[PDB]
Amino acid sequence: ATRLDRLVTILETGSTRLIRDTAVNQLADWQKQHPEELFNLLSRVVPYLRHKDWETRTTAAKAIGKIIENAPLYDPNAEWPFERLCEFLKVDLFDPQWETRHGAAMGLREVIRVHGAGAGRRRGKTRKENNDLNRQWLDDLAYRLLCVLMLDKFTDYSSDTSVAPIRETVGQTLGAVLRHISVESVHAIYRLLYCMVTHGGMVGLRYVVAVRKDLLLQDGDMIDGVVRCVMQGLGDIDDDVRSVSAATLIPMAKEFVMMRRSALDSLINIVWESLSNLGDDLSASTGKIMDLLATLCSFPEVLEAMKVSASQDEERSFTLLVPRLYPFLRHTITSVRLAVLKALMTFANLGGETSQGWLNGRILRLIFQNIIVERDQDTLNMSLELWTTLVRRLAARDPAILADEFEAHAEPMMQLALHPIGVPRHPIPMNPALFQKPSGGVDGHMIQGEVDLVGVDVLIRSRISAAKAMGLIMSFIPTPRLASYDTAVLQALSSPYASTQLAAAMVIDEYAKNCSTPEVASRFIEPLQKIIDLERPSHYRDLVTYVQRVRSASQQLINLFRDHGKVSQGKLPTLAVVVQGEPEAGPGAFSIANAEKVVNEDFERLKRLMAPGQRLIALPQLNEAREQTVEVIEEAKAAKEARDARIKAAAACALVAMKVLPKKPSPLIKAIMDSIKTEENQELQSRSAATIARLVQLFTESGRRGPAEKVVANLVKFSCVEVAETPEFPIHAHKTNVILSMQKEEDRVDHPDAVKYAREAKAARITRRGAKEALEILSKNFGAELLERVPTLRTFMEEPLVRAFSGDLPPEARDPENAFGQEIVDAMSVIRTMTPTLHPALHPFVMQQVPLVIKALRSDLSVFRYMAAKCMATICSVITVDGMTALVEKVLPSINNPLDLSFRQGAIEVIYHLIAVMGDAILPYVIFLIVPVLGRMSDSDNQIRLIATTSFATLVKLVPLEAGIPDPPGLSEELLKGRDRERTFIAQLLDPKKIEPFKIPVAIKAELRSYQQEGVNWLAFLNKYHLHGILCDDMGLGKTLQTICIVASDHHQRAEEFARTGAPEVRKLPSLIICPPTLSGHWQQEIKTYAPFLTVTAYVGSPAERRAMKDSLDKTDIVITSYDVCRNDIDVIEKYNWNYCVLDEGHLIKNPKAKITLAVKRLTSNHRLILTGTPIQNNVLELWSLFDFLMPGFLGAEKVFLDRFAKPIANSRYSKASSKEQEAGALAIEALHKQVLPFLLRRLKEEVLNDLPPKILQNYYCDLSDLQRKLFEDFTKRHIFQALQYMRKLCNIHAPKLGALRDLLVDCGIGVEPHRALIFCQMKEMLDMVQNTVLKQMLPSVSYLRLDGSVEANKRQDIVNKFNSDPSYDVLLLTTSVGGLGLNLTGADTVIFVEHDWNPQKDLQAMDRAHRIGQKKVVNVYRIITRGTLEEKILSLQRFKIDVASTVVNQQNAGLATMDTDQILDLEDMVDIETGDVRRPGKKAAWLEGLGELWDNAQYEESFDLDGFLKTMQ
Amino acid sequence: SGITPTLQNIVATVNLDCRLDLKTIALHARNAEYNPKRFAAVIMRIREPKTTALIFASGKMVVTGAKSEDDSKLASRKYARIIQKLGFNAKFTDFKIQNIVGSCDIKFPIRLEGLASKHHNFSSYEPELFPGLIYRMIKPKIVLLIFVSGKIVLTGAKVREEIYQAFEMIYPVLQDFR
DNA sequence: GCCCTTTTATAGGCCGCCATGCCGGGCGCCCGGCCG
DNA sequence: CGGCCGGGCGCCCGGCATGGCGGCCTATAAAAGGGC
Repeated sequence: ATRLDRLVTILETGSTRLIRDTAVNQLADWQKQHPEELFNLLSRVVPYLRHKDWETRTTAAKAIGKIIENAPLYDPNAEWPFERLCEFLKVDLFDPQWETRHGAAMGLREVIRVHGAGAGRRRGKTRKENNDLNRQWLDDLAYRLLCVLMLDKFTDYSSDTSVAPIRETVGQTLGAVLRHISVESVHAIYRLLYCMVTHGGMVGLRYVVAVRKDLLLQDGDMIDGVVRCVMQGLGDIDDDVRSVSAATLIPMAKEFVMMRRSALDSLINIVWESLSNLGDDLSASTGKIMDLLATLCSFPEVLEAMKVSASQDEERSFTLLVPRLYPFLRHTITSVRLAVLKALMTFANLGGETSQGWLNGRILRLIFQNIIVERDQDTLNMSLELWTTLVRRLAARDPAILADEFEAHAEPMMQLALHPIGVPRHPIPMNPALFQKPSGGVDGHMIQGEVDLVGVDVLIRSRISAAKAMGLIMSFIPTPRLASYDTAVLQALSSPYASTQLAAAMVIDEYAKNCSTPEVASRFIEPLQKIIDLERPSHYRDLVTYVQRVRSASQQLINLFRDHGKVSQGKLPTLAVVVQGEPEAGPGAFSIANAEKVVNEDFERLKRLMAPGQRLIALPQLNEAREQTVEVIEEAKAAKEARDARIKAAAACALVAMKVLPKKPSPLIKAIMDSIKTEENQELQSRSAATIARLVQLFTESGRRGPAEKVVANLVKFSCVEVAETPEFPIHAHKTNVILSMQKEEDRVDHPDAVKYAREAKAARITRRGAKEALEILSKNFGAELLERVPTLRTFMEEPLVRAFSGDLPPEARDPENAFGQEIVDAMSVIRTMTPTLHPALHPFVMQQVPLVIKALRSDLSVFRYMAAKCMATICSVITVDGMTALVEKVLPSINNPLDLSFRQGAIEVIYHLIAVMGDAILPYVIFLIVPVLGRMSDSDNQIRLIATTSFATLVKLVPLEAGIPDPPGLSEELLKGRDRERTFIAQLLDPKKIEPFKIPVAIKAELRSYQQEGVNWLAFLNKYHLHGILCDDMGLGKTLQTICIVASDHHQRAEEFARTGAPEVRKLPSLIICPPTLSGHWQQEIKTYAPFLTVTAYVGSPAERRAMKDSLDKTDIVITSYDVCRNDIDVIEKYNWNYCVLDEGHLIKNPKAKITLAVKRLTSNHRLILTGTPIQNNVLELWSLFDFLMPGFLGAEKVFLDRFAKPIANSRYSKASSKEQEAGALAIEALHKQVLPFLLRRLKEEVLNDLPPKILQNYYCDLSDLQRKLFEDFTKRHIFQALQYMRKLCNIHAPKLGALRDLLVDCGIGVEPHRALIFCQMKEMLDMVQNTVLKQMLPSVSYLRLDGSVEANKRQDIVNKFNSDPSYDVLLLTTSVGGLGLNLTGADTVIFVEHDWNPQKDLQAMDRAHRIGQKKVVNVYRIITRGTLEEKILSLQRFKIDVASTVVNQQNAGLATMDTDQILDLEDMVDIETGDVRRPGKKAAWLEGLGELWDNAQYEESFDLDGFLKTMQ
Repeated sequence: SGITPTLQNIVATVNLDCRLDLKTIALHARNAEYNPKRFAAVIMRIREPKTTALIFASGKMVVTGAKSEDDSKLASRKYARIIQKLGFNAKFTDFKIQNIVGSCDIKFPIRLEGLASKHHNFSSYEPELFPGLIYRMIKPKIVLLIFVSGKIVLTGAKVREEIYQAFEMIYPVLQDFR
């Protein structure tokens, strides 16, 4: 896939807007860089216009728009290029499907916008005669769009107001097209559309009036006709037609107003009367008429019209017209309910003459009761703002006007604002007589106080909003007049209802807050102080239900003592008939303390004398009942406690707003802090959170030190209570070599053994949400001056970190039992909470802590690294340029440190948290940290591998479009230079503009042949990016020289820069080489000659001597070790950390279950390499084992690989022609190959070298005798292993195999009478069979010799070098599985396989005894086989296995490998069915089929808003 | 007496007096979805009450997802007005509730095997098709349900206060079982 | 009060699979011991 | 004593039927419902 095609895919799939609008921008810019290949991009981006999903279709339309901005306009006078595209889209414009017509119209929109001026031109015809074709073509397109407008029927009723997406889009396209055509055609379009007014495509008129304004100047008939249409549309029956006809006037009122007096003077009257026609319960058309009326009424000439109409007729006066709006103030539909508020608020700002009439007491009262009964947040907010504007101007006339205007309603509305809430089952209704209707001076369960339908969040919000409103007018009333409000609020301040008392405190809070000066509120100081610090009343009227429940449970206990305790009565305690706090209840009534004393003391008293002996069986029920009463009593007490805390806080906040602070302020501070900790209702908690910051500001400004210091320290402590965001050091102090960011997978995070965990998990975040907002508001209040005047907030933020990480960690920090460990996991949390809203002037202070935070990121304790990673991901995302240059230079290089593990885990954890927190703004810097993550994705430690692949799964999708990203605006040079360096570093991995061949240093001998140089270059390519692979070359090639070249080059480069710079990440560490033991001397001699500067130590040796290298083993540069001692001494060789682990024989680890592979997989190494002769022998799972050694996370989990490849490959044993049994394997082979390809390197000795001799093969066929086949059959009629072995035995002087061998060898010099032959067998018995017959009876002439497993290792060398050099030996008898590695049988002429083996690679390895570098005569190999026998089955299976073994690797080279390595390396609580009788089946028909989720409505408004289009259309 | 339940779902039905077709509803509106193969009837959604409604070819309707009586009535009437707007004749006349789904979480986990032992004359504890137990309580007539975790679900009621009346009388017996 | 449909079941016949079964061959590390 | 000889057990290799193990859909069986 090209860069173009990977990039353009991002338009369809992407994380967010910020990514796709970058993708489209890069696509358009790259087209500007290559303007000649336009349609190569267009043919790729166009097909998304038929995509089924709205969200990608619109951005594809944006793409085809932006991309064509570059191309020049066609003009033949200075074959229209898009003729094919427009011809397609203009027919998709009538597609029966829905999606494609929207797509086609939106594409034509952009094409016609950008290049419409050249549409339909023709070559070689003069301007005056091709203008005809241009005009005709644009007119035809307009004709088609009008036909669609008349025939559109695909609408959307998903919201209160309908919309027609196809009609809107084609309307926009017609608005686009008609900008280019001449007025001669525009008039025909206008006439046709006006006929369509008479169902109606009226939106065309909106767009016509929008884009063209020469037309309204051309003649008055245009404007007359359009507004005649609109006038006959406003009064229509269909509410849908009303809305669309009303909409058209809104954007064009300004250019409409001056046409003529009468037109406006009539339009305004019809607008008013259509408004006055009362709406239906389910019609939102009125809401848009409100916007029309608010638009017209804002312009002065409309005011003049209304004024002169009022002078003519009083009934038409504005003062009388305005109150027609009032019945809609509580219409059911949310849209109109808010639109009326908007319009009336606009009317409020309309000056003096137009406001003085209607702005009277009635609308104040109506808006106040409206804010009380509102439930939608948006409507309530708008209404409160409206109230503020009305009160402000009405007071801005003078205070006495307002006082006289509103005092008529002071009593009922003051009563209504202070009205209590009450507990759910027992609400106190509002007195409905207070609710004046709008007409005279459905959703009423709000005034019922029906808490069961409306949660207490809504009601508390309503009451505090009412207080927030009424405290405004209480400030503008002249203070001598206040008596009616003042007495009411002051009596409510001692009400027996908790809610009323709190609301009174809220009202005074608002009053004192916004009052002009604080001492005006001075008369309230004592009544607020006493509530703040007097001991409270013990009963509250709204809480009566709780104590009633308590009495019920106590009565249950007392009755239980009769029914189950058998207690004779006449001495039980009487429980009172009335519960405390109820109306008219005397002090004798039932109190909670009476219940509490009954629940223990009288309980014990009766247990002293209840039924004797039965006590032991009354005990369980009585104890359960006592536990029940204890459960309810403390719940009621806690409810009282929370209510009392809330009233105390509401008092304290008002008192501090009045700027009173007693000499010892402990009660205020406690009242506020205990509320911050507890109150769950966010809209209430925020008030305390802000006023505590006000208190800190006031205390520190007043010249008082202690209380400010104390309370800021206390809330700083409160900030860190959230365990899930600030882990407990005492729990985690001992944990190391683990990354907490992955630990969410672990058990015990949610503590399932106790629900107390859930309680604390709630209560901790409840206090954190408050304290964090308090800190942020404090930061906003203090600005640049913060750390100058709040000293402790510096100390907690810096000084523990300074002491901890200035040098080595002191021993105190490692104790979970010690305080200092927790302090420095807290300080980074303080920074994490402060920095995103700290004032920009203090960024240097935060940056001065980065050297300490980054040091803490490289520390032993896992909790410290976790917090450091989060804090760094926060700092570097807030302060981007300075934080990230520090990161890029300091910790980014450490990510490749192989010497130890603590540093690397932090270096990857910070990347994980940084990607997560930074989000899609990371694009300016992704190129810095992509390739370290690719390096770590193959790393040893499983935690690092998992985090790395999780990060890379997202990081890879950004990088296709980063090539070209603009720089950050403010940019340190140290990073930009880094950016160029990284771009060039990764370019060689991104495209075939490759580096020149690796410069092997001259310290290594300069004798390399071409293919070996290519192999060293490939290994250097692997070394650069920390990839791993297999140098799977054939024998005889200089594999050892290549691997030593790369290894010595790596060690030399590592040596030099460790000396040059003081970086621990590069100091030397030893390598190890694992080989079969016999090759140890070969390796030692070869390294000693070709790489003299490397020290080498052979670990193989006698165990008593081997024991002595337990610590010395680190000293060397290279270790050489046998596999078979590594399996034994893995326990002591694994403890070290090495570089460049090399395996000389991959065949030993091929099987996942062999012990040697389980040993080798345990090693930790910086780089891995295998020098196997042949990876594939039997099946691809053997290759999985190798790749599990190399890079575990690449080829996937074992049985998943099995399912994907191993079985599909195995299916092809008996493949037919064009069968799926064959095609599945054919797919699997290439699917595996394209993934494996860049990591293998296969080269055939017969293709690279012609120095070695040629090769020939032949097959030799023989008979099957009568006795042989009778034995076959008589066994056939009788595990599989027994039969298989028996068959392979019995199928072998009258036997055909021996006769074939006899006649073959008498076809050679050995038998007829120099010549040399090798005889290969698989069973030693068969070697004996040939031995004891061929030279004994058949051909005694042959000078035979033997070599098999029986021959001891001390004489095989003498025997073989005798044979290969002495001409007297005619024939060598041997078994294939003997020796293998270096058996020197090069002198042979011919190879005879007397019998065959299941392993093909073993047979090729046996052939390589003769076909070797040490020969020049042709090698001719014969395979004897008997017709029809089991031998043929063996050979066919061998053929299939070698077939897959070949095609799975096929051609390989350094340059023929592909560049797209990144693309492969990533690898309800109750459902009771509601369509029938109730049941819990768990699955149902209707919804489970993919009903999905309903779309958000914003996408319509963000695409059909006329203003954006009109800007886009010049 | 004790902690109050809450309502989480409502269901109602109307016999819209017409034999209206379905594929027209499926074609003309983006809002509707429809295929006879997988389900019998058209499904519609609307955003303000946040409910879903099923329109059957016989003219009968079902509404779902509302959380109050008047809210469900408003939604159903709104749907009836939508169908009228699509060109078919309609009347919103007969309105009946057909389900309620109360929900609450008991303050403790339950050893509900004892709720089988001492109350199998009404209760049942089989895990074969669902978690927890079923309690086909007869008066008030609701198909009560309890989970082991303590979540309690009250089903099949026809009027609001019925759920509270059922909860208040079941809670004392489940109190016994930890 | 009865027939056939639909969902549901314990069983049938198999689709699909996991892990084992072996003995004749070979290299290798380890021990006890004789070699000089 | 280390060097070298010999005995020694260990560790890997190599095929495909077969029994266990399970669920795939439908059988012969069952309750609940549309239709009469």
